[PDB]
This record gives sequence, structure tokens and C-alpha cells, in this order.
Amino acid sequence: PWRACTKYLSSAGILLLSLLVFSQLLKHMVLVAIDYWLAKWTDDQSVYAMVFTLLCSLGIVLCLVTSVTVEWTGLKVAKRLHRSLLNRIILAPMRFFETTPLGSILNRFSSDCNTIDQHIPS
Amino acid sequence: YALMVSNYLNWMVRNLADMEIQLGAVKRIHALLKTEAESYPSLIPKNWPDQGKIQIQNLSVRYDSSLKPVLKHVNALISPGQKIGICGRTGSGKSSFSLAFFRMVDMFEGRIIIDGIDIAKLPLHTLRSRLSIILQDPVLFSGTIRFNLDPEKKCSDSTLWEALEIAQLKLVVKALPGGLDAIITEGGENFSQGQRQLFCLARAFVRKTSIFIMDEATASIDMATENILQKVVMTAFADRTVVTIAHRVHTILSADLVMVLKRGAILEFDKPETLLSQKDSVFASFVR
Repeated sequence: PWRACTKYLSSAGILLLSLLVFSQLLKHMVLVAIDYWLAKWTDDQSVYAMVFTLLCSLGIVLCLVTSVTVEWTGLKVAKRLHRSLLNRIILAPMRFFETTPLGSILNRFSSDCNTIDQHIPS
Repeated sequence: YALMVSNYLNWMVRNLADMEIQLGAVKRIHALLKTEAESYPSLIPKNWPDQGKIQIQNLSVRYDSSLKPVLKHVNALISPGQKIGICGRTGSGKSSFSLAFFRMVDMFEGRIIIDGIDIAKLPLHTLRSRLSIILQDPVLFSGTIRFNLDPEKKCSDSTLWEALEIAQLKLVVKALPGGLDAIITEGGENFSQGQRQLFCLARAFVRKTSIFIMDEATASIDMATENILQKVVMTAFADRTVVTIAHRVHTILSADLVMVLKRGAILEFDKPETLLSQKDSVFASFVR
């Protein structure tokens, strides 16, 4: 289902996608950095403690950033996809509505839009 | 880190299995997103004429692309302000005729013309604000009476009261809480079938399109009420030529120009009393 992932990420835009990827990578880098600064800390103790505190603050800030970013991206992609789907089914011909079961067209808005709204972000 | 690598591993594979299933939803949403769309101004600035004179030359229609045709060599003409009817058995091609009149079927050949205008240079928003229609299946979506009569909310309260008075519905509307603001549900048991057809007629009246298409306004209606409904619709429509289609004897008898729908084609007749007795009451009288 890689094409679905491509279509989902493309509906976010390069700005939000790049911000999300950068925030995730840098947050995990700051995590490993503080866990390594611990080992270098163990053996000027004030300097070590100060740098450790600075890196932990950097880590919590970066993690808050990445969380808010993933949630904002989820909301934006939900909005864009729902609008595009509603507009592309408004322009549909009548033979499409006669051939396609009403249950499927209602289910795409009933269950899958709920999925994209609630489960895909988390 | 090597101690807790295992939690990461199994949590990650669980999340991947949980991710592909949920991403299938986005996949099928994008699959439905790619459905075909209908391609929706010299005759537009000129207001639509009330002259109901129309002409269909060499009309044919097919439901699907490259399938069996529905009509074959259909040619007809309708004079201004003249009531017209169309008879035929089930699957004869009257509903397909109405659909081709509203550019619904996308595989139609020939030249349909409504007062020198066709569907070659007009978008849908202009092609539908010119003619009215009352389908065989009446529906009353939720909202208020002002939302059922005119969802566009462009007409005035006097116009809606007049449309309800003409459609024989003002007395039952005045007996609702608020007035023109009763909370209606989707279908349900808030209004009778006759009241639903009356709401459809009021919508046709507020449309003011000057061209009416009555598609089986008789089915699922009692005769004692359908007769009065047809009488009211005939007394209110003295102009704005109407094209009716039904299986009732009196409804087809009251129309002037009637086209008997054959197996694959149609045969028109201008005078009703002429064709109702010229065939010796075999194909137009006893059938109707």
C-alpha cells in the first residue's frame, strides 16, 4: 500500500512533511545525544550537569515540536482529503451513481474518513 | 539499549501491521477520488424564453459506452404553450427520453434543441436552471419548510405562501408550529404522499423555469386524490408547456401531442382524438 502512503503524504505538502521528518530525526538524535552525554558525564562536574540540563531541555522542546507537528499534519490532510472527495463526487455523472451501490459511497464518508480523522495520525 | 531493543522491535512490527490496514482506507478513498466528472456564453445573457417550442432531430441514446441503444431515430417537435404527453409500456424509453432531455445520459446522438439552444456550449448550472422536473419518487429532506420549498432561500415569504396556496397546501402549513419553519425529518410520517407530491409541485412552481416535465406524478397516489391533483396541475399550468409521462388512461387522453413508444423507436401523433380513433382503437386507445 505504498501508493496510499504517497497520496497521504502528498496531501500534506512539502512544508509540513519536511518539518515532521526533520523534527522526528532531530528528536531521536537529541535523545541518543543525552543518553551518550550521560556516559561521558559519569567519569568540572558543574559543566557536565549544565550541558546535561541544556540537552534535556532541548529534548523536551524538540519532542513537543514533533508531537504538535504530527497532529497538525493529520488535521490538515484530513481536511484536504475530505474536501477533495466531496467535490469529486459532486461532479460525478448519474450513470456512476446508478451503477455504484449507495452503501459504498456512504461508507467512504462514514468509516474511512473517520479512520483518517482519528486513527491515522496517532 | 540492547536490553530494550526487543520492545521497540515488536512494538514496531505491531504498528506496521496496524498501519497497513488503516492506510488501506486512504487507498480506497483515493481510488474513489478518481471517478469521472461531467464537463460542467452567447445564449446565457438572453433570458430563457417562455416559448416551449422544441425540436429533437434524429435522437438516439445509449446508457453505457458502446452498448445497445435505447432510442432509434427519434424526431419530434413541440409547439409553444401546448400540453404534450408520452405513453408506452415499461422499458419503452420515456424515462430515458426525460434523462436525455436533461443531459443525464452521456451517450446520446442527434440534435436536441430547446428554442434554438442545445447542450454544446452551456454548463450544467445553466442547463438546469432552465427546466423543472417532478420525479416519480418524492422526497422531503430535513430542515424547515423554507428549506424544502426553496433551499436557495432567494424567494420571499409572500412567494412561498402563494406557492403553498396554489399547491393546495397553505392550510396544513399554517397549522404547524412557527409557520414555514416546522422541523421536518427525512421522509417519515410528517406529511402524506399527497402532501409530498404537493411539496414537489410547489418546488416546480417556485422554480419558474417556464418548462415543466412531469415524470409519473400519478403512481403511489390514490385515484380520489390523483384526479384532483391532475386537475389542479392542469388549472395552474395553462402556459409553460408541460411534457407528461404516465400509464394512466385519462392522463394520456388529456394530452394533445402523444408519441407511442415502440420497441426501439417512437411514433408521434399531433391530434389526440385523431390517433385515438384512427388505429381503430388497437394501439393507442385500449393500450392507454
